[PDB]
Amino acid sequence: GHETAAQRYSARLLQAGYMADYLISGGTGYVPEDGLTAQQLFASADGLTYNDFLILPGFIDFIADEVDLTSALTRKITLKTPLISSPMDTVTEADMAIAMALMGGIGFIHHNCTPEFQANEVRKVKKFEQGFITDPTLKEANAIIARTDLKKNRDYPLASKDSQKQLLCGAAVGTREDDKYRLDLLTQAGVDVIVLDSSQGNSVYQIAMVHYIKQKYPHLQVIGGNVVTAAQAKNLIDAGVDGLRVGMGCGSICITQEVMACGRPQGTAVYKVAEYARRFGVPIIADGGIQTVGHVVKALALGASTVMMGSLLAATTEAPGEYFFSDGVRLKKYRGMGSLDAVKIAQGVSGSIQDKGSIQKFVPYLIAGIQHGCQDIGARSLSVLRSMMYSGELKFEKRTMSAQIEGGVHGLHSYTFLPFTK
Amino acid sequence: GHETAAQRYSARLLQAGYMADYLISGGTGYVPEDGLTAQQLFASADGLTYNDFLILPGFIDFIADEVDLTSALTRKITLKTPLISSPMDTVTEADMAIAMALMGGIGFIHHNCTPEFQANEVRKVKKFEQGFITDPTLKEANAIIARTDLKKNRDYPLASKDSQKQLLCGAAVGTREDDKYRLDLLTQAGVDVIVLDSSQGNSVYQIAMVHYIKQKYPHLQVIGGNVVTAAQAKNLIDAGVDGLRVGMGCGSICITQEVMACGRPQGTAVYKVAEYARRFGVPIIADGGIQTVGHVVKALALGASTVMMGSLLAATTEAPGEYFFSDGVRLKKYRGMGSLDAVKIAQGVSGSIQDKGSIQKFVPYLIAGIQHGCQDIGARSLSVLRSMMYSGELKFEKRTMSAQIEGGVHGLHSYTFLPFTK
Amino acid sequence: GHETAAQRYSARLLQAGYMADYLISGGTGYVPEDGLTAQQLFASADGLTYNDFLILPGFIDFIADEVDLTSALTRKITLKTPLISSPMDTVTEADMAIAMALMGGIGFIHHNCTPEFQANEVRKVKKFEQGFITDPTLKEANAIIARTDLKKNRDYPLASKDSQKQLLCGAAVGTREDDKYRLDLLTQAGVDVIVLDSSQGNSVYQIAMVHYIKQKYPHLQVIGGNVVTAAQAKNLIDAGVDGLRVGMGCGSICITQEVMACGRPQGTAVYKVAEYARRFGVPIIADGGIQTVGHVVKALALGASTVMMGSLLAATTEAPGEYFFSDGVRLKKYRGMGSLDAVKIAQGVSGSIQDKGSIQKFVPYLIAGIQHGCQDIGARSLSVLRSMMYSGELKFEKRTMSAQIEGGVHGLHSYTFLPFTK
Ligand SMILES: NC(=O)c1ccc[n+]([C@@H]2O[C@H](COP(=O)([O-])OP(=O)(O)OC[C@H]3O[C@@H](n4cnc5c(N)ncnc54)[C@H](O)[C@@H]3O)[C@@H](O)[C@H]2O)c1
Ligand SMILES: NC(=O)c1ccc[n+]([C@@H]2O[C@H](COP(=O)([O-])OP(=O)(O)OC[C@H]3O[C@@H](n4cnc5c(N)ncnc54)[C@H](O)[C@@H]3O)[C@@H](O)[C@H]2O)c1
Ligand SMILES: NC(=O)c1ccc[n+]([C@@H]2O[C@H](COP(=O)([O-])OP(=O)(O)OC[C@H]3O[C@@H](n4cnc5c(N)ncnc54)[C@H](O)[C@@H]3O)[C@@H](O)[C@H]2O)c1
Ligand SMILES: Nc1nc2c(ncn2[C@@H]2O[C@H](COP(=O)(O)OP(=O)(O)OP(=O)(O)O)[C@@H](O)[C@H]2O)c(=O)[nH]1
Ligand SMILES: Nc1nc2c(ncn2[C@@H]2O[C@H](COP(=O)(O)OP(=O)(O)OP(=O)(O)O)[C@@H](O)[C@H]2O)c(=O)[nH]1
Ligand SMILES: Nc1nc2c(ncn2[C@@H]2O[C@H](COP(=O)(O)OP(=O)(O)OP(=O)(O)O)[C@@H](O)[C@H]2O)c(=O)[nH]1
Ligand SMILES: Nc1nc2c(ncn2[C@@H]2O[C@H](COP(=O)(O)OP(=O)(O)OP(=O)(O)O)[C@@H](O)[C@H]2O)c(=O)[nH]1
Ligand SMILES: Nc1nc2c(ncn2[C@@H]2O[C@H](COP(=O)(O)OP(=O)(O)OP(=O)(O)O)[C@@H](O)[C@H]2O)c(=O)[nH]1
Ligand SMILES: Nc1nc2c(ncn2[C@@H]2O[C@H](COP(=O)(O)OP(=O)(O)OP(=O)(O)O)[C@@H](O)[C@H]2O)c(=O)[nH]1
Ligand SMILES: O=c1[nH]cnc2c1ncn2[C@@H]1O[C@H](COP(=O)(O)O)[C@@H](O)[C@H]1O
Ligand SMILES: O=c1[nH]cnc2c1ncn2[C@@H]1O[C@H](COP(=O)(O)O)[C@@H](O)[C@H]1O
Ligand SMILES: O=c1[nH]cnc2c1ncn2[C@@H]1O[C@H](COP(=O)(O)O)[C@@H](O)[C@H]1O
Repeated sequence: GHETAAQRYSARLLQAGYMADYLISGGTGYVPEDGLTAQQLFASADGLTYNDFLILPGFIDFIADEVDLTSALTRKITLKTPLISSPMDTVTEADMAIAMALMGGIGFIHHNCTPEFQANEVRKVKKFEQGFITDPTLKEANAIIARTDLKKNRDYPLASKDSQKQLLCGAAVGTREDDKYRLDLLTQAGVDVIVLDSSQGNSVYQIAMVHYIKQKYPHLQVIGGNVVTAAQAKNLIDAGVDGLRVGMGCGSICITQEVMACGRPQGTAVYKVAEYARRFGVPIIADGGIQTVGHVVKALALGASTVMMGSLLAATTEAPGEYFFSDGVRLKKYRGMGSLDAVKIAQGVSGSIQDKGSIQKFVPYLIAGIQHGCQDIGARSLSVLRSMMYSGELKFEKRTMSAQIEGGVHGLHSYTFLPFTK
Repeated sequence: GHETAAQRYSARLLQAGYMADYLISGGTGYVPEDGLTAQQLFASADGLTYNDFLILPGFIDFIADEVDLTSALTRKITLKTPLISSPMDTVTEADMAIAMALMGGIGFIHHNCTPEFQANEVRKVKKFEQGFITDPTLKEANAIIARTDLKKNRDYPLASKDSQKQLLCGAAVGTREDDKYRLDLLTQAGVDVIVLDSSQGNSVYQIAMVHYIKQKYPHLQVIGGNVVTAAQAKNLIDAGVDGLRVGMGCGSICITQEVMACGRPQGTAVYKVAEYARRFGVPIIADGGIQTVGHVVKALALGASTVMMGSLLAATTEAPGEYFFSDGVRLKKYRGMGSLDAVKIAQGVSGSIQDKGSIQKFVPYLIAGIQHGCQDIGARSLSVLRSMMYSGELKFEKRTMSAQIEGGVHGLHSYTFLPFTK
Repeated sequence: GHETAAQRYSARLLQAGYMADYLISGGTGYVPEDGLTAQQLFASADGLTYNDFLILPGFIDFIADEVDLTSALTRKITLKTPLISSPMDTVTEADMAIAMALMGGIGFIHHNCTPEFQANEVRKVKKFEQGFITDPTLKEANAIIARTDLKKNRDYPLASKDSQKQLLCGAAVGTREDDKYRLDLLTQAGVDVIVLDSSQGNSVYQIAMVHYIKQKYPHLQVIGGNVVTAAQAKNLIDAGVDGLRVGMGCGSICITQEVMACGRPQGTAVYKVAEYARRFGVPIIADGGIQTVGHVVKALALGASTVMMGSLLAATTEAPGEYFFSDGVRLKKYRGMGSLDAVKIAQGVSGSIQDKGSIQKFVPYLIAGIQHGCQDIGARSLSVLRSMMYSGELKFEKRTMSAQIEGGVHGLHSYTFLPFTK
């Protein structure tokens, strides 16, 4: 079980020079109560997003580099990094999925393509790094073996690998009858995990699909389609999903709230669905609305096990399509899967995003920002962070609008922002 | 009464393979409580508009195309679509009224014109589609009969018709003595329903008019002029109106709040007047402030039986007047009936709206968006939607300002929005 | 720090036969929230006594006999039992003080007597069990040594002893100038600890006395005379007391509330003064209003380190004075120190109490009742109990009057109560 700020502070005073105190409170230790708990924070029933609150700083007794980012993707899959690339056709094909797996996250390949194309993109990921090449003890390396996989293994210390030392790959499927043929090809191609990709996952079509998959492929991991209430999470956990995607109407390319009136503010949705799903041991993906490393840290602190990004990974070099320069700045398209670009009504807008270079120079920046966020909180790992949140030890503070203005840049005439140097 | 999400989910699990549970709860089923009810939502006494809240998603066991939109306009008139065109001189004359009646709603012809002109515009609507042409068993189709009316029937399966197979038409009148002569001509022209068109309907002039109409034309339907409180709704329901228009100071061309200090935020007004009016079996029109299909779904979920649009139908081809290209885009004028364009003080601003093409290519888009909004809620019809709201099954969530920013488009460089493809 | 119910339950499931769960919550474990915390309980600002609330049951993974009752009397004195006999002339002289010291608590000898008499009663306690009799390695047991003290050791394994193997004794003094000579005699007699014994301890007279004692006898332990607010506790902790007595106007012989309007309900007083005093490492004595072993457990759970009894120890055989049979039942007198039996106004009533036999057959009953109360809470010690209270793990429930009626004996015709059999 996790150690409280007072316990750590006492052990560190005790390692050094600088009875009734133990007998009185028995190692709980007086700390002045300040801020709110997640429970109090969300009792008000305002609709909070990530911008509406702050996390209060804690006690530091470690450096940032030693923060453990190990996360559950599902009941059975673990990642060394909490980051996931979204199953969108402007975000995740084999190159993005390979890159995310190498940096210790995972990518879900999109399904706005033919079944044979998606299965080939999955096979490209599973082929990229190899133990024994059986279709040309594994300790014999230092069927075929090649030193290039030892170089990959050296160069990428966090890489998400299966038992055969191949990269992990996810894929999307819908809830239509012809998705049964996709899933046959994807399970032949060696896919590790599935997302069912509904905008609203609490449906007979999705529940029938979850029961069909758990019957035909009982070793396959399945993640529930998008939910934002505990009542939706109940029926998918009772259908036997191994994880959930959380978020509806948030996400930068989205218009579903203004078209359909359904959705939820993403902070409350992540907190409420995670606080329900933990009772059954089910991990949460927080999906959409992630603009900054502070949104990743907030999503994780509210109980998300992993964070899924669309826009923040769009216009990296590994994202699908090509750059086009049109506005006098280097731009790549980013479309939304319910745009009419991707009666039928649009659920999303098709747009464009400025260039960010490679995933491999940008994900270690998100990792470093998550570690430094966890260090100022006093969390030695992400499991310790969620543990402190559920126990009340972690404190929160609501923001007014003037407070959010004050949390940005003020009356400078001009400024330059450089986020990271190397 | 309607069936609950747990009842529907249980029947669906029961149609298939996948005792104490029934004996304990009597089939109610456990659903984790999440969100607010309309009652809790409006207990806070903040002034909520449609932008200030969301509807939480439900349980889906049907496709969107089978959502029933049948609505009550008054105690005795039913429409197959909840949409009404507003009685403004830049919105509703015979062409708009014909188009709305044909797509399954109704139009109220404006009164900023002579009594003889308004009666001629009403007669143009009542003539457009005919059964027995008596002024050149009806199943004789397959005293004159024309096949063009059979074609009209074939092409418009939701047309709002009277017993004689003619389109429904509404008209406006004021509460002056000379409005008694208008109403003689309009009832000779065959008008089906009246609106009394006040800014503030709770007046002796209006109550005297409602009593005069119900005395002279006892078969005529009358809709009360604008109200925003239950105390105003009481005196008009007691005078014997068959419906109410709800909204004061909202509506895109309006300035009444800044000029007069009177009004109400339209969400609260629709909820509070509809909650009162249902006790007497009186339908509500939600009038003004409708910018999106999500505003229509929200207005209907709060208890409105029908929704009346000005701006959203302005600059369609059937809207009065001509296009004029002035700002480098095709524009039509949209004036507000208390603008000085239409001491005398302005209640509204005269302005301009961009072209949208025909009502007949734009109303099936609003219908499709209402159906998809009701599908994500779990409502098989609009009646079921309002039933779930009054019974607490439907849940709501308030939005902060950062939450409404998150419900729009985020840090895209640029975006294109196409609302519908066909 | 203490281990939580979820942590203990998980280790006990783990010792036996009957991953994402650890990665999600960091071992905190889901437990459904129920009841109130001490903080919430006292936020209401009602005046709660011990009868107004209950402690909610926890998780058991130990037997009662292994509950540790070790307690702090002051910053430097520890007792193996949390029970103290009150400094009243119908309760504590040498025989009661010897008996309490032998069963593992302590007695404070009363000051309603000459200084020489009080010093002789203190000397009688310090003489009773001896190590080296120097006024006729100590491992020499197996300058005089007697086997009777070895037998005393054998028979009383919880006796409160000093370094010289003598029983601990406390004494009372007032805050008058003539108490300076009294305290010189008590420190010659070998007293271990002092109580300053006031109705209202927050006075210049008591603060001047605390400063005088800490100057002249810097190794002597001093407990501050009675307080019921954090503002009173501040000035005595700042004067340098080593403990506080908490309670004003409670206590069975008391009338101070009806005479003076001052006091506090004893539950709130114990909670609020203990919550303040823990910030400085100062133990609390809960003083008066103890009628049942459940009052002792409640006082200790609210943050009291020890509990002081008057009435519950009155009319034991070791209590001062002689028995009488005036009402057919066997009785002793029990007087209150501000009664006029003990213009001047009474603060207390002089009365009578029924016989209970010896301290040595009645204190092991209070010990067994405290252990069984801590077992149902799931507290392995009193330190762990207070730790669970300050950390929110321990839950409370308020009682209505009908609830208190239901917590007693109901519609029986008659009943017999035997509290303990051996
Ligand atoms: N998370 C969001 O906020 C959000 C919102 C809108 C769209 N999207 C994305 O856009 C894409 C499309 O989402 P979607 O929800 O429109 O796809 P969808 O296929 O789940 O839903 C489209 C329609 O088809 C229906 N449907 C689904 N399976 C069916 C079946 N077997 N039989 C009959 N009807 C069936 C649905 O109920 C719905 O009316 C996905 O990539 C999704 O992630 C996401
Ligand atoms: N819903 C709104 O928020 C809103 C606000 C302002 C105007 N409007 C619209 O503008 C138009 C004008 O509305 P209006 O209310 O100003 O017109 P109105 O003629 O009803 O009211 C104008 C004034 O005349 C008075 N009046 C009405 N009947 C009278 C009678 N018989 N004898 C004496 N005085 C009488 C009214 O009390 C008011 O002082 C309408 O189309 C209306 O729908 C709407
Ligand atoms: N805890 C209670 O609820 C409570 C209430 C009343 C009495 N008592 C008990 O009864 C006994 C008497 O208590 P008490 O408070 O009346 O005794 P006390 O001597 O402390 O107070 C009596 C009066 O003398 C004053 N006084 C004290 N020291 C003084 C000094 N040096 N110079 C001048 N004035 C001084 C006090 O302020 C008060 O007015 C004690 O045993 C006490 O514990 C307890
Ligand atoms: N040789 C080989 N490599 C494979 C195959 N499938 C996957 N790989 C991967 O290909 C990667 C590249 O290895 P290299 O050492 O660069 O192979 P190479 O030098 O290009 O081999 P040549 O094609 O013979 O020139 C390794 O990480 C292998 O795991 C396969 O069928 N054959
Ligand atoms: N042939 C081959 N050997 C590998 C590969 N990955 C790891 N190994 C070897 O198998 C052993 C695995 O230990 P690690 O490399 O520490 O852990 P890992 O999880 O397998 O891989 P990394 O996450 O890349 O460190 C080492 O001897 C590796 O060199 C791979 O892709 N191909
Ligand atoms: N013929 C006729 N049609 C009417 C009259 N009043 C309304 N209508 C409508 O006119 C519509 C058009 O019918 P068409 O078949 O196009 O009539 P048409 O071919 O223009 O008739 P002609 O004028 O003889 O050329 C039908 O939907 C009728 O309901 C009327 O007095 N006479
Ligand atoms: N001459 C004529 N016959 C009609 C008209 N509308 C309906 N009918 C006929 O009268 C019957 C009505 O059929 P329906 O279409 O099912 O009922 P409806 O609601 O009036 O019309 P729809 O909206 O088209 O469904 C049918 O026998 C039609 O042929 C009309 O406008 N003109
Ligand atoms: N011998 C002795 N024992 C003392 C003295 N003060 C206290 N005691 C206690 O008295 C007890 C000794 O009891 P006994 O051995 O029976 O001595 P006694 O009570 O004097 O009985 P007799 O010797 O028979 O008169 C021990 O517990 C001592 O601690 C003292 O001055 N002398
Ligand atoms: N002569 C004498 N020896 C004692 C006395 N009390 C303890 N001792 C001795 O000193 C040691 C105390 O051991 P313990 O009995 O375990 O601990 P304690 O706190 O002193 O006393 P207990 O409560 O009996 O445990 C032992 O070696 C005893 O023999 C006493 O009262 N008189
Ligand atoms: O058309 C759409 N409408 C609504 N949400 C979408 C659509 N397409 C994708 N999404 C969601 O948007 C998320 C990306 O959000 P972003 O990272 O903030 O840009 C994805 O992971 C999907 O869950
Ligand atoms: O001059 C005016 N001032 C205030 N409200 C008006 C005026 N003229 C019309 N309205 C209202 O505005 C509604 C249209 O609102 P809109 O659809 O949001 O533009 C109409 O249906 C009337 O109820
Ligand atoms: O005369 C008095 N008036 C008020 N309180 C008293 C008086 N004498 C003693 N006390 C307090 O009463 C406590 C005993 O309470 P009891 O055990 O409930 O009877 C003592 O420990 C004192 O703190």
